[PDB]
Amino acid sequence: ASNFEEFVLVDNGGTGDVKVAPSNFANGVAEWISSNSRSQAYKVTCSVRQSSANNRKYTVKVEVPKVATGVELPVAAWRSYMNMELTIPVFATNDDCALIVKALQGTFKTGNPIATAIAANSGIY
Amino acid sequence: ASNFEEFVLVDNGGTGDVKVAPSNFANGVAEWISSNSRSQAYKVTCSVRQSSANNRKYTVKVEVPKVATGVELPVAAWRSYMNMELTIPVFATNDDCALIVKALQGTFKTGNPIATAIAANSGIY
Amino acid sequence: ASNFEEFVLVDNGGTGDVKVAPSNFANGVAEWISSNSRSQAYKVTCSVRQSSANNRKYTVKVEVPKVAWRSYMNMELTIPVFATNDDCALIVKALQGTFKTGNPIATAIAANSGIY
Amino acid sequence: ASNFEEFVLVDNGGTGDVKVAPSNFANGVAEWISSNSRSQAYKVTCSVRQSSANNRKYTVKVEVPKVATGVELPVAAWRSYMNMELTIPVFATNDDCALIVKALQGTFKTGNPIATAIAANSGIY
Amino acid sequence: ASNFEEFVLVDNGGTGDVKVAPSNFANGVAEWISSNSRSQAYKVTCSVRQSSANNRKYTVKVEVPKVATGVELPVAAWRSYMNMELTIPVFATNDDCALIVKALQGTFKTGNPIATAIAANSGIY
Amino acid sequence: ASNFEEFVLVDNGGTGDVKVAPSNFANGVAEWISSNSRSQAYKVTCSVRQSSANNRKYTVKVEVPKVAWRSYMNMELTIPVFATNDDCALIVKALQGTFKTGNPIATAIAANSGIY
Repeated sequence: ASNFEEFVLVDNGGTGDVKVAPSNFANGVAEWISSNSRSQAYKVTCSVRQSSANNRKYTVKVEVPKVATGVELPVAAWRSYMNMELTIPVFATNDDCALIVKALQGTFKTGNPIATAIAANSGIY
Repeated sequence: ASNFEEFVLVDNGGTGDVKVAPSNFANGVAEWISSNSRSQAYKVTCSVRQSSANNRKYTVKVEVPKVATGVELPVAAWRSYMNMELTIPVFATNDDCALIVKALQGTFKTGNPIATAIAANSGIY
Repeated sequence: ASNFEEFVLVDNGGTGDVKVAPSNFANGVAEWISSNSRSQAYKVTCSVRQSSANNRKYTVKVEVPKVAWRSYMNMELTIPVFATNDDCALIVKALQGTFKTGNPIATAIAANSGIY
Repeated sequence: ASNFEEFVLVDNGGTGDVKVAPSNFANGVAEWISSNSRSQAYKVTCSVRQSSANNRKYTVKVEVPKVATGVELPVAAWRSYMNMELTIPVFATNDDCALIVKALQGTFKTGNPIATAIAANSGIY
Repeated sequence: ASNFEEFVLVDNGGTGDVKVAPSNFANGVAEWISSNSRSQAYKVTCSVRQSSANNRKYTVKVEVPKVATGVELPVAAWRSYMNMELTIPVFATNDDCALIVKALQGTFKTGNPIATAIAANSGIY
Repeated sequence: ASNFEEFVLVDNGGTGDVKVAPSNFANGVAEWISSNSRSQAYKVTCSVRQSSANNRKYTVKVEVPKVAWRSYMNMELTIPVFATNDDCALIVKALQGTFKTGNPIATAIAANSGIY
């Protein structure tokens, strides 16, 4: 098998979906790039290295770009950078990992605080 | 209104769901804590500060604990720490933010690489 | 849940009760007051914060006025990290205890007296 | 004619109430404890002094212990400390006091926020 | 039970009102903004502190922006800053306040001098 | 035009209205007061002046008394030089907005409360 597949990063449901594909596997660093001009593409990198003698540490970066218009030459007016470090003890059962994943999914699920916050250029209140 | 509500962090659907609640709003730092012994609770913090003259920077931390057994005194055998920094230009329309959010949701949606990776104590392949 | 709600600070039965209400949440610090002038209002503030990496501190303050001045209450409740929900319940009951009408402390304060 | 009597500090119906009794009054600090060993006992101390020429300060402290199970030697795993300083102006009439008391009672009556929160390891929100 | 809701800051009938919503409450300063980008948004901040032992200070600030036409990148050409410090003695009753409010309202009601002048780039004469 | 005129500071309907009137113009600083003792008068002062070579500053102050003391309002409105008349109109509406009855700030102050 393989998990280094292509996948949908932005899900607008069949329409303007943003599929991102494998760019290259550098040094334990997976890279995904949406099609079209690299100059204006979403990017998602991920890599797991072993930190403490007791910890693995995933590192996921995400780059969302704003398609800049009125330049003729494709470029991004700007990009927002997501950048996270997940640490997980060696002692985690595959079952535990699942949990962890959910938690993430959770913090970001639409409707939830953090999620709604970001989506409104708003902090907490 | 208010977005500093209580919410489900782990969604097992009505059953063993992990609800986390507002602990306290420190210095622009929202804190959520699952009920029961703080010694063994999930924690989610979040805070937005203005970085560059052009950037806002959310910082979300998540702590998933492993309920340690055979101690009599509640404690965690260990905790996995999620920790992310999201940066977003001032120029983002509320519409843009939405997008960004999706992207996150995406990277972590079940079935997708990153997601499936973590959930298997596995890297990329 | 949601705790921030109007509640009765003084249970005078059903007539003259002192209901106190949400008034400010500045700095995740809950404030409640009576429907009076700030001068003549009952005030209740309450806030949690993890002090030691071993204990949490609830900090409650209640101000009581006298009309025709006010007395201050200031409590610091330290609760170890290990307290189960059930454990805390206990703790509460205890406060409840120390202050229930008819009990030394209660009766003491109420008579403007010390312990004899 | 004393007011320094034993009283139940933890009303549990009738089955296992934690009753507390006068133990010491040295240094003008009333002390009450439980029928347990000094190390495992609940403790309540109260005291009054005339701070300003206009006020009096009742100072009460309640120590709640968590009986450590499994050590043989009676002792507490940890203790929850309670500390209150009640400032009451001289001008107060007896009724005025009773009032304060009532309010005090109210503040922590079961079902009311403050009480509720403490009891669920959560902040007020 | 909040009082921190969105509200219309610029009543334009129904066709193009500038509505403003809660965005942040960090540091005890209520903030409300517009659905525009952070850079082009109207902003309203309010705060209260007990200055003297006899007074309270409401501090409100309104930022009004002039959407810059023709740059592509959303941004303000300039901003009109509004800054008020409302000192209200403790002894005030609720009605007393409402009054202040009324007066405040009056001061700037359309058709009344102060308002008129600002609105015609003239001094009072 | 001519702005300096008697106006209603407090619209209490039609009975008990607080009309305020021109009282002093010392230093091109407009003053208005109620028909009461200076102690018990409503006061409104207002003055413009070009601060930065880029902005103008209207400076309004309103004093409100309590009879049987007074609370002060102090506003500084900075308006860039480029504001068209229409632009300013907007600005005004905004103040109007921030303070209209039923709106957070308004309602907040009115309840002698903060934001919750």
